[PDB]
Order: sequence, then structure tokens, then C-alpha cells
Amino acid sequence: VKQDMPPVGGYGPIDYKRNLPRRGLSGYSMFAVGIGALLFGYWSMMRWNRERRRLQIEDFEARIALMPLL
Amino acid sequence: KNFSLRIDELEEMLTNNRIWRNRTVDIGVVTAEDALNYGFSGVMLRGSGIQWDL
Repeated sequence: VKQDMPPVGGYGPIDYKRNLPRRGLSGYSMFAVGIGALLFGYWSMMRWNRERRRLQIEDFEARIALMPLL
Repeated sequence: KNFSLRIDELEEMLTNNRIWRNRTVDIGVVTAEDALNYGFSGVMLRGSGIQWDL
């Protein structure tokens, strides 16, 4: 006879359980990364803002020099 | 064989989501006695802690 049957040793394994691998970093790591990014941004902003203030002072004194003729 | 991975993808999508929880954490609470007296059967019982499967 010929029918639809499983083999002698059966079929392979079949999963039925929830699989969540829990990928990622701990909270301390991401918080430290954020704090370091904030500090780097603050330092770069302080340097560029001081330079921009000096440039603005230079332009203002240029206007001071040009004022009496106008 | 592959359907377990499909269910895992679905459960990664929906179960851990906070917005999914905010629509389902405290919506439609049914007690056990009110579920029994209303003719509820199946998951309506099994979500209320009533151990009953045919």
C-alpha cells in the first residue's frame, strides 16, 4: 500500500517557544554616551561662539570707523 | 518549521511596543463571574483566569 505517513524516525524538531534575544547595551552605557555627546557639543559651541563674538566686535568697530563720513 | 520564526517576528513587533500596550493594558476588563453569567466561552474565559478548555 501507499499512503501519506511520517518516516520511521519521525520528522525534525519544530519550535513553539517565544524567542526574544535581548540585544542591546545597559543603561549606564547609553547614558554615558549621551553625556559625552552633550559635553563635546557644548565645548565646540563655546569655541565657535567665542570666535563669532570676536568677529562681531571687529565688524562693529569697522562701522565705528566708517560712521563720521556717512 | 518556519512558522515559529514568523510568530517570533510578530511578537517582537506587537508585544513589547508601548503604544500597543497603551491601547490594551486597561481596556475591557471582565471579571470571572460576569464572564460566566454572560455565556462567554473560549478565550473570554481564559483571559479572565478561568481554567476551561473543551
